[PDB]
Amino acid sequence: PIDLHDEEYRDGLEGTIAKPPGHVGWMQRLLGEGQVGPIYVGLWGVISFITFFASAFIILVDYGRQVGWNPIIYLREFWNLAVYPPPTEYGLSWNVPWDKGGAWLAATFFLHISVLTWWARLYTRAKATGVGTQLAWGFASALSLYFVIYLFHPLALGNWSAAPGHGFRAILDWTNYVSIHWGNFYYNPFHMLSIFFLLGSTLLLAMHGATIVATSKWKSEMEFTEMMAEGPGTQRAQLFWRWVMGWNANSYNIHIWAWWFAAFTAITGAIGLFLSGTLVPDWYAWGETAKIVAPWPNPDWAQYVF
Amino acid sequence: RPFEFRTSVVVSTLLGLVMALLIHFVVLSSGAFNWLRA
Amino acid sequence: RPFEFRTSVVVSTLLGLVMALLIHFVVLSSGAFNWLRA
Amino acid sequence: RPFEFRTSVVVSTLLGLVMALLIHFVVLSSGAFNWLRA
Amino acid sequence: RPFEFRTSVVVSTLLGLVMALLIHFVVLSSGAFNWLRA
Amino acid sequence: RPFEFRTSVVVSTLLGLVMALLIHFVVLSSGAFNWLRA
Amino acid sequence: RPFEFRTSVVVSTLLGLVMALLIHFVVLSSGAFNWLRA
Amino acid sequence: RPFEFRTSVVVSTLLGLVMALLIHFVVLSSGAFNWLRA
Amino acid sequence: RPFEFRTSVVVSTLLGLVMALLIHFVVLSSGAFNWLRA
Amino acid sequence: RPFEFRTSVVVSTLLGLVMALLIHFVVLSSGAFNWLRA
Amino acid sequence: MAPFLMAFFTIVLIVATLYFLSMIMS
Amino acid sequence: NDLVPDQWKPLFNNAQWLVHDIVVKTIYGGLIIAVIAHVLCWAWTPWIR
Amino acid sequence: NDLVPDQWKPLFNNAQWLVHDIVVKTIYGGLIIAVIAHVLCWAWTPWIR
Amino acid sequence: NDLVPDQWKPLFNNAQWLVHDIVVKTIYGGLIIAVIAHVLCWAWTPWIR
Amino acid sequence: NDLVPDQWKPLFNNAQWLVHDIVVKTIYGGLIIAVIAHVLCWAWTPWIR
Amino acid sequence: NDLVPDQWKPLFNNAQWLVHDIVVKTIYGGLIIAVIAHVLCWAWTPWIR
Amino acid sequence: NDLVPDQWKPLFNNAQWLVHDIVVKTIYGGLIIAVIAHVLCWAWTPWIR
Amino acid sequence: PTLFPEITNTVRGRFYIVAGIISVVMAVASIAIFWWIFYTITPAPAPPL
Amino acid sequence: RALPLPSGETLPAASAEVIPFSIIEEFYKRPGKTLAARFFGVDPFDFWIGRFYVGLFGAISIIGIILGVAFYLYEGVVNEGTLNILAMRIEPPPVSQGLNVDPAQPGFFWFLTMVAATIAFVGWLLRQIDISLKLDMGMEVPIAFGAVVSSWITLQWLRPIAMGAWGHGFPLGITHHLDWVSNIGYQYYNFFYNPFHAIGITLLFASTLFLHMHGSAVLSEAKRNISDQNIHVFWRNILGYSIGEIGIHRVAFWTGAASVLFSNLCIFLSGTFVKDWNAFWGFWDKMPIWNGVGQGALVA
Amino acid sequence: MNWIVATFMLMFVLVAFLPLVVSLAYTWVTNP
Amino acid sequence: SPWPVWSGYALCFVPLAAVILGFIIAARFTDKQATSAYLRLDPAKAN
Ligand code: BCL
Ligand code: BCL
Ligand code: BCL
Ligand code: BCL
Ligand code: BCL
Ligand code: BCL
Ligand code: BCL
Ligand code: BCL
Ligand code: BCL
Ligand SMILES: CC(C)=CCC/C(C)=C/C=C/C(C)=C/C=C/C(C)=C/C=C/C=C(C)/C=C/C=C(C)/C=C/C1=C(C)C(=O)CCC1(C)C
Ligand SMILES: [Fe+3]
Repeated sequence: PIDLHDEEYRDGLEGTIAKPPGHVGWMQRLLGEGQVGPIYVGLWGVISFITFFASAFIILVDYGRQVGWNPIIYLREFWNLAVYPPPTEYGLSWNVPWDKGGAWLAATFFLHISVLTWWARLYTRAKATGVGTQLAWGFASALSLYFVIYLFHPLALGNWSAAPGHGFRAILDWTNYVSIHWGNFYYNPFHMLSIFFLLGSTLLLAMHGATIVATSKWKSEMEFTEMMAEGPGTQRAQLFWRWVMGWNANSYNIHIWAWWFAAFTAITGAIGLFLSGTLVPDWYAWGETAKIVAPWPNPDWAQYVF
Repeated sequence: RPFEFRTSVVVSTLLGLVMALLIHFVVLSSGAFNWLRA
Repeated sequence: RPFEFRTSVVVSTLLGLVMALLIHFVVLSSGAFNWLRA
Repeated sequence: RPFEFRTSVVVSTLLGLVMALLIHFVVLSSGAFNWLRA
Repeated sequence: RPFEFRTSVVVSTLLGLVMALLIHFVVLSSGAFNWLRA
Repeated sequence: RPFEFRTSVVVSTLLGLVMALLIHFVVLSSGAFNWLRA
Repeated sequence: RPFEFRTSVVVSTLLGLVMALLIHFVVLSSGAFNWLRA
Repeated sequence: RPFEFRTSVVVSTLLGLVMALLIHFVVLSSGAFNWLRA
Repeated sequence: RPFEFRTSVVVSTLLGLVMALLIHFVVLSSGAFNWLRA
Repeated sequence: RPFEFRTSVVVSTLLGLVMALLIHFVVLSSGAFNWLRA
Repeated sequence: MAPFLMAFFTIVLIVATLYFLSMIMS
Repeated sequence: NDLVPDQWKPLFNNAQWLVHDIVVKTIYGGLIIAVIAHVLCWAWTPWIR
Repeated sequence: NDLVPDQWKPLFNNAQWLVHDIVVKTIYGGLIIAVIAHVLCWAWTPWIR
Repeated sequence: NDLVPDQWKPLFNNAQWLVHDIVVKTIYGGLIIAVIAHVLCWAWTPWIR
Repeated sequence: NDLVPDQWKPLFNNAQWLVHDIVVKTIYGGLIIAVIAHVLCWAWTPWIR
Repeated sequence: NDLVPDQWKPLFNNAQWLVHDIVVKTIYGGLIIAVIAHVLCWAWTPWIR
Repeated sequence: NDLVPDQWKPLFNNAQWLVHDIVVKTIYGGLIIAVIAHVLCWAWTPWIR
Repeated sequence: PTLFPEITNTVRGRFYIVAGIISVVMAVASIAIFWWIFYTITPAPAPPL
Repeated sequence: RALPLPSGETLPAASAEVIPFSIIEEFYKRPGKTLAARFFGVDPFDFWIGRFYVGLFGAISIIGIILGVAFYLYEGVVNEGTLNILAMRIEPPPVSQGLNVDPAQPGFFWFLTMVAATIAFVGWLLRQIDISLKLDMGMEVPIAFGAVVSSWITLQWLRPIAMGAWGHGFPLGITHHLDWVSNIGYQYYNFFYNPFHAIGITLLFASTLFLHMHGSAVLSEAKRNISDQNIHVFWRNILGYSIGEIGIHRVAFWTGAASVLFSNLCIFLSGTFVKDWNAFWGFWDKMPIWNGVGQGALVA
Repeated sequence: MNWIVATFMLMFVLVAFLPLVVSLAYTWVTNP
Repeated sequence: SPWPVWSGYALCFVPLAAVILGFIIAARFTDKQATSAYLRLDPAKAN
């Protein structure tokens, strides 16, 4: 009841554009596929595109205003310009001048709308083809972390100044300032949990890629066919991981592991960041009372001085 | 039927347990009752 | 049958053990009873 | 049969060993008995 | 048979060796016996 | 037969060598015998 | 025959070379013989 | 015959080369000869 | 043929352009010729 | 196709170019020849 | 005697490598 | 499942009835012990005040 | 499973009954020793006070 | 498994009985040595006090 | 396996008995050497005090 | 394997006996040299004191 | 393999005997050169003292 | 008299050894010459007042 | 008849023999193709202990693990009296000591623990190479593990020797190597501004995103009637490009290696050549394209 | 010396980079 | 005095033990499923 040909070559809204596919050439030789193909545009993806364009236009024009409209200073200082949120005075209020955080709020709102509509587009397109909707829920977890960073942490703290500043250099500064302002961010347990899950995700990705490429002579990369009858490549991979560490998985469970590692990373990061400001004002001072900080009576300080 | 009995039972029990923990924690952290050393 | 017997036993036993350990530790760290050197 | 005998044996043995180690460590670290140099 | 003999022997020997090492280290680090330069 | 002769020999030799090395290093670093410059 | 002659020769030679190296480095790093500039 | 002549020759040559390089590096790094600018 | 003509042409042209730009910039930044306002 | 002639031309040319550039930069930054404004 | 010993060792190395290379490639 | 009473035949197997019985007795004993312990703890040091 | 009693036949094999019996005796001995140790420790130094 | 007694036939093989006997003797000797060592250590320096 | 005694035939091959004998003699020699070394070390410097 | 003794026939081939003899002689020579070197080192500087 | 002596016939082929002779001669020459080098090095700067 | 006829008799294999020797020599010479030039033309340390 | 599929599903009603796992293991288990079998002519340990393969590099690795664990627990229980793993403090020797070690002085057991850990890691890598050779596979897993092992080697061997004090090594303590990381990151202020650290962070984030997307893609087509082209049509409607079955695994492998490689390069460069990453970017505003184009607070 | 050893460690650090370039080259070349 | 506060107990150790036990259970169940018998291509003739 689902035709794959009409899903790729319809016209107009609820259809595709760039319909005659292009070929890149070098991507075929290195990755195995080089067709760019048509792209879907119907309903969802129009609202998101328009809103993201509006937000980017606002940010770029406010960048232009900060240098006197000089295009050479623009190129010189493009990587360190930023539109900052309103200062700590009357922080949550929207009655701020356009150059003191007025341009930040509108761009943030449009970005919010863009990301929500993109999630909707993902959900509908996943449903329209017959595949499952796992990607939508993964993006939901990522959006949970994003919305904790941009909406729910500033609120419940009382000021918009707790959010990042819309710039290439302004996010690193935000991370450093947030780490400094709440004691020591290393001693936040949910930060440790998120680091655990992130490193596990990278390790699992590397292992899975290496294994599937090593056993690629017997066509182990066709995961959909391996989930019905297991050929020699999957058996060799299973035996390899059985003889090395004493236990192994199959061609189905490892993807569950990867999915849940990523989801746990996002969720624990969001929870830790939310608790950082509202419940525990000082993470080092809490770790000293929780007996997780090691005593350091007489440090050898000649290592840290030039 | 719109909803299975098992799903309703699971959702209700999880919501109840989460709420019980949340209100005990919130009542404890307020320090307005003098329970467990004030 | 909405729920297996085994799953009920497992969930209940795990919840009880965790709650017992948590309550014992929370009472011990309060210093409100004079148990184990005050 | 809801549960294997071996599963029950393994779970009970591991829980008992862990609890014994934990209780010995907690009693030692409290400094309330004068055991192993006070 | 619920438990093979080999696993029983292996687990018992490993636990015994681990406990012996841990007990010797804990007693040596207590400094309550005057052993190996007090 | 539960255990091969070769496995027993290998495990015993490895354990003995590890214990000998550990004991020599621990006695050397304690500074309680005056051996190899005190 | 439980063990090949080649395996025994290889294991013995490797162990001997490794231990001779270890003893030489440990004696050199102890600084108790006045060898190679004290 | 237990050992091929080729294997013995290759192993002995590689061991000799590695040992010569290691001995040269260790004698240089000791700073006790005043060779190659002290 | 060990090397294509196209590769030789591309490599030579790229190296020449890069070297010309580098030499002009190094001579300009040295301040030794009084060119473009000293 | 044989790789020895080709892999050699590329490596030799790259080494020569890199060493020449590095050596001119080292001599220029030393300031011991009075070249390009002292 | 730093230069003299280096010269002696280098000469020994060169003569030995010449001898062995002549033995192999003949 | 001939040992299971008439009411609980659709839910219980013959072997699970005995394990359920053991669990019920264990829970009742634990409840009695907990009540006694709570009474002694309150008599020793009230926690509400 | 002929050595298993009539009641516990649906749950126990013939080789698991002996292991269960061994475990039961071990647990009973451990409980006796633990009671003795607790009484000795209390007589030495009360921990509640 | 003809050397195994009638009671433990469903649990033990014939070649495992000897290893079990050796393990039992080793455990008993280790317990005796440990008891002697503990008595000597107590006679040297009591650890409870 | 005609050299293995009657008791240990189900456990030992004929070629492993000799290696086992060699290991046993080596262990006993090592034990006597260890006893002598410990006696000499104690006579030099007691470690318990 | 006719040159191997009667006792060690099941363990040794005819070509490994000679290599074993060579290894034994090398080990004995190394032991003698090690004893001489240890005596000289002790005469130079005692390491126990 | 008729050039090989009677004693070492089971171990050596005809073509490996010559290479073994070459290796032995090279080892002896290397030993002589190493001895002279060590003597000269000690004559320059003693490393024991 | 060789054990590597495929490396010591073939023209292609015979050029492996010489190529490797020349490559190692040239690498060592390059490193030595560059660092000698750097350490010979570099200025003296900037002293204090 | 019901055939249990590998995914765990059972379907009513090809070489689909429902066979146990023992036969697969017995067919592929053959001896004599490891690395040491080529060098010495025989692998001294060519047997299986349970499920694990014990080669010539398994014994060295196990010795290293045992010695490392013993030396770690000795320093932290003894010589520190902590008795808890979260507050012990296993430090190297002081910077004043130099590159030489001394059993009498403190910091000796840190040296032994580090050496044993290095030996164990190298043995693990070689044993993986052996097992990969026994199965007629590629060498990609050893490449990735070698990348991470080189990351380990850079921090504890190369950097301390380049600096020349041997006290430039992070302590082996839980919640205390974080202390070393925090103090090193702030000594060379704005470790964010290190160009190679940013590349490592970018590749880490890309690795997590790629892994989660691949998991979602595979799990979404698990147990449905699909023509094997539905996932490509989904990935072409969204994002306007599909990479293929073999392309994704290569990307994952390459990115996972590259992130750690760039991170090790950044840490080494921060150690020796640069002292302040803020002064590194002082050349940007001075290139001869923007020098005289501004006025007031806007000129640099 | 101060600089020679540092350059040698830099060489060692880049030798780590090399193996993955080898895999990239193999993947590029072996396709045709 | 020597005891950690209740926050230190729960927020730090409940998640820790949960992670360890969940990992050890997930590994057991995944190994069980991977070692179970199901449709495989015959290794004697497939390769
Ligand atoms: C946790 C939720 C539980 C659940 C808990 C209950 C409870 C509890 C009851 C029922 C009852 C019913 N449930 Mg049920 N039930 C669940 C799952 C299900 C499912 C399913 C999963 O498919 C179904 C089909 C049903 C169906 C039904 C009906 C058969 C039955 C009568 C409903 C009725 O007439 O409501 C029509 C009536 C109403 C909607 C009344 C609403 C009143 C509102 C909420 C105002 C209340 C005021 C308050 C009491 C006053 C407060 C004073 C304070 C002091 C301030 N339940 C889940 C598992 N169900 C009832 C029953 O059996 O009664 C005999 C009943 O009491
Ligand atoms: C702040 C002042 C008071 C206080 C004020 C109150 C008040 C007021 C109330 C409580 C309530 C309760 N408090 Mg309180 N509380 C205090 C101190 C304590 C202390 C303590 C350590 O001192 C403890 C242990 C408790 C504990 C309790 C519970 C007995 C009870 C909440 C139960 C619950 O979780 O419901 C939520 C639980 C669930 C939703 C599920 C529970 C488990 C179920 C029954 C098991 C089913 C198992 C089966 C297998 C599941 C099948 C489905 C599965 C999905 C497979 N309180 C102090 C002294 N407390 C409440 C109460 O009385 O409730 C009756 C209440 O209203
Ligand atoms: C603090 C004041 C006292 C003190 C007070 C007490 C009190 C009070 C008690 C103890 C108890 C014990 N103490 Mg204490 N104890 C003190 C100091 C010590 C010191 C020491 C170094 O100073 C030591 C070593 C011990 C040692 C011990 C044990 C003998 C015993 C706990 C056993 C156990 O682990 O049970 C837990 C172990 C298990 C559940 C499993 C054990 C292993 C099984 C038997 C092995 C089977 C192997 C087979 C292969 C398994 C099959 C299944 C497998 C999964 C395959 N005590 C001080 C002096 N001690 C307890 C006791 O007497 O127990 C009887 C007790 O109640
Ligand atoms: C100096 C006094 C020190 C001390 C220093 C040491 C040192 C140092 C060592 C021991 C070792 C041991 N110590 Mg002590 N020990 C002390 C106090 C004690 C106390 C005590 C309660 O006071 C006890 C119970 C022990 C008990 C023990 C044993 C566990 C062990 C010796 C017996 C053994 O296993 O022999 C069985 C041993 C063997 C059978 C080995 C046989 C080896 C054969 C002879 C070959 C040797 C190698 C050979 C020369 C190599 C070259 C030839 C080629 C192989 C061909 N020690 C004090 C604190 N102890 C030794 C040990 O073995 O630890 C594992 C050891 O290394
Ligand atoms: C980027 C460089 C260009 C290129 C640039 C040139 C130039 C320029 C010349 C040639 C010439 C030749 N090139 Mg062409 N050539 C290219 C690519 C190729 C390719 C190919 C890709 O397949 C091939 C096969 C060739 C092959 C050839 C020959 C057909 C021809 C004569 C060579 C000869 O006899 O040299 C033998 C002679 C030499 C090698 C001379 C070496 C001289 C050395 C370097 C000393 C120079 C002294 C210096 C000038 C003195 C300076 C005084 C100052 C005051 C200090 N070229 C590349 C792409 N080629 C020559 C030609 O056709 O002449 C009619 C010629 O002039
Ligand atoms: C002013 C004195 C300065 C100095 C300033 C410069 C500058 C500035 C440059 C050089 C360049 C060079 N210098 Mg000088 N140089 C100095 C001292 C030296 C010394 C010395 C030991 O003293 C040496 C050995 C050199 C040597 C060299 C050569 C490497 C090179 C010139 C030859 C060449 O390759 O031509 C081969 C070059 C060509 C064949 C180029 C041909 C280009 C054609 C004509 C097209 C040009 C572009 C075209 C106009 C674009 C528009 C049209 C469209 C194409 C349609 N210089 C001093 C310090 N030198 C030049 C160079 O080429 O660097 C890479 C350069 O740019
Ligand atoms: C100023 C005095 C300085 C010094 C400064 C330099 C500088 C500067 C350089 C050298 C270089 C070298 N030095 Mg010097 N050098 C010094 C002292 C020494 C001493 C010593 C013991 O005193 C020694 C042994 C050396 C040895 C060496 C050699 C390794 C090398 C030159 C030979 C060579 O390889 O030519 C082989 C070289 C070639 C075959 C190149 C041929 C190139 C052809 C002709 C093309 C050139 C480019 C061309 C013009 C481009 C334009 C045209 C297009 C191609 C079409 N130097 C002192 C300290 N030395 C030079 C070198 O080659 O570095 C790599 C170099 O650049
Ligand atoms: C690395 C070790 C070498 C090796 C080295 C030796 C050496 C060395 C000897 C033998 C000897 C024997 N070896 Mg062999 N042998 C090896 C491999 C093998 C293999 C095999 C791999 O299959 C086999 C089957 C054998 C078998 C045998 C027998 C044929 C033979 C006599 C054993 C005996 O009676 O012991 C029974 C005797 C004992 C167990 C003696 C135990 C002594 C204990 C350890 C005490 C020693 C104290 C010490 C000497 C003095 C201390 C003095 C200090 C100054 C304080 N070897 C490996 C490759 N073998 C012996 C032989 O041929 O003699 C003629 C012999 O001397
Ligand atoms: C300087 C005084 C130092 C000291 C420094 C050293 C050093 C340094 C070493 C030893 C070694 C050993 N020490 Mg000591 N040792 C000291 C005190 C002791 C004490 C003690 C309680 O006081 C004891 C028990 C020991 C015991 C031992 C033995 C384990 C061993 C020597 C015997 C052996 O097995 O030879 C068996 C060895 C052989 C049979 C080797 C035979 C080698 C043949 C001859 C070939 C050699 C290489 C050859 C020249 C290469 C070139 C030619 C080509 C092959 C063709 N030492 C003091 C503290 N000792 C040595 C050893 O071998 O350790 C493993 C060693 O390297
Ligand atoms: C300030 C704070 C912290 C406030 C917190 C407020 C809250 C929310 C409190 C929450 C309280 C709760 C939720 C308590 C939970 C109590 C429970 C669930 C106990 C379970 C007992 C389970 C029991 C007894 C199970 C026993 C199992 C048994 C006997 C097993 C039996 C057996 C089985 C089943 C077998 O096959 C074979 C083995 C065997 C025969 C022994
Ligand atoms: Fe996959």
